[PDB]
Amino acid sequence: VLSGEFTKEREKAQQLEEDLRGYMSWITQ
Amino acid sequence: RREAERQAQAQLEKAKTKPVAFAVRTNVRYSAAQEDDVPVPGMAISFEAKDFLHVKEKFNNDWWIGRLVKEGCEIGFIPSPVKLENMRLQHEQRAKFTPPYDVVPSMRPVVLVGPSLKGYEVTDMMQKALFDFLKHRFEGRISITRVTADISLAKAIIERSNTRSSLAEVQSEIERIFELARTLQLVVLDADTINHPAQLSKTSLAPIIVYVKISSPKVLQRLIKSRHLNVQMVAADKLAQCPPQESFDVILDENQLEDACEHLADYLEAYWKATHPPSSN
Repeated sequence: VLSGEFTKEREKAQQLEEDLRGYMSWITQ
Repeated sequence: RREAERQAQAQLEKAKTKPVAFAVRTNVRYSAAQEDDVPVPGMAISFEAKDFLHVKEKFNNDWWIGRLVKEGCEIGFIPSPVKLENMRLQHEQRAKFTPPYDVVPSMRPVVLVGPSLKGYEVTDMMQKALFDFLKHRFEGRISITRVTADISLAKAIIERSNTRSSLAEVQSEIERIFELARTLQLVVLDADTINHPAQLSKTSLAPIIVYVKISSPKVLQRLIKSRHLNVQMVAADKLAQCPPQESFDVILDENQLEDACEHLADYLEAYWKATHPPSSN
């Protein structure tokens, strides 16, 4: 099973909104 | 005889408690060497490029007394420009109270540039809340002051500003900064026109630029809308372009007031420890 995991993963391998909420909180001050 | 070195050491011990005469900015790297004929060897203060150097008094023509601006530094023999030039000519010859020291204020001005254009209420409330923190925390030390003149303008027809901000008034404000920095109190300017750090590069003031980062233009869009936005976008995007490693000393990218204020305050405390060695008192 884990081999299937490694199989899928071998090829398989929010800041904006946080800045929005935090800086709106900044102007809010 | 060897007594002259002892008198030199006495002059140094007397120098350690003495008030600063004037700070200077180096334009070249300089490592110590035994061939330098240091009057008190092993006490020499080597410096890298653009290092700042307080100067207490003139020890002699070949060496000045002063100290480097960093933690753990002590008073010592900063090389004189004439000595550096003589060693330069010597190495070039061996190869076969422009100049090395730019004058700077004893206390560097602090300009909190960004996120974008000044004069608009978003960035104004931003920086103003910041100056509020810097004032209530650094009470009894900090000396925030407004500068109506454009200090960036400061540098055989005489030069004259075409702007209303006359260059002579700028010279007066620069002298006011030279006087304000003499008290060794913290200084944080609230310059209006300084939207970008590069403008102050020509200044001898050597400002402590601060960078209140907003990496996402859309965020500041929604911010300025939440209350002239486009030029504010070109300006903020412009400040986003700048090299953080050199153009800015501090990046206030933190969103909340608390953590960002803790960072900038810890920074100013670090600089405060740097500018005030125990030996001075």
